[PDB]
Order: sequence, then structure tokens, then C-alpha cells
Amino acid sequence: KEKDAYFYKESKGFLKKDLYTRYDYKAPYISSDDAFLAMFYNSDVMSKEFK
Amino acid sequence: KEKDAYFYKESKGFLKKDLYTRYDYKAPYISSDDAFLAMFYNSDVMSKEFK
Repeated sequence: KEKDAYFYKESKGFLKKDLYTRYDYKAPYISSDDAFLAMFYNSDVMSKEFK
Repeated sequence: KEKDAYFYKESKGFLKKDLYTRYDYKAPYISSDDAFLAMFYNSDVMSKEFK
């Protein structure tokens, strides 16, 4: 999947500390558990074919 | 492991945006790859005992 993704470092701007201007990313999202549940726990097509 | 850690949202400061004050965390770090390599590939005590 692809989801929210916030990346932000060092505004390099005005002279008081802890500045950090934000930028927006499109980030690779991969569930690793919901995916497995969808594959075998939710839908049983894969499982039955393999059996 | 435990390593650096950065949590930072919305300074709630100036009426102009891109504020984003940083806070520091002590965060649970877990390698999962270096860990396995250390367990079985670096040191072979575990492996030999199991064999």
C-alpha cells in the first residue's frame, strides 16, 4: 500500500531553535499481518487450492 | 535495543505555518536482522547445542 508519509528536517530559516519545516512524502506501506490474514485468514481460495 | 528517538508535531506557535517543534523519545529499537545474524551466524553456540 501507499500512505501518509511525513518527512521534515531543518527549515534552515529563522533564528530560534527547533525549527524543522515539514514536507510530504508518498511512502511504501506494507501491512505484513493484515496482508497474511487477507491471504489465508479472510479468504480461503489460496488455502483450498494448495490443499 | 534502545536508540535515539524523534517525536515532533505542531509547535502551535506562529499564525504562519511550518512550525513543528521537536521532542525527544527513548524508543524501543529491535534489529530483527542483525539480531538473527548474531544469534546463529556470528556465534555458533546456540546452533551447536541444538544440533
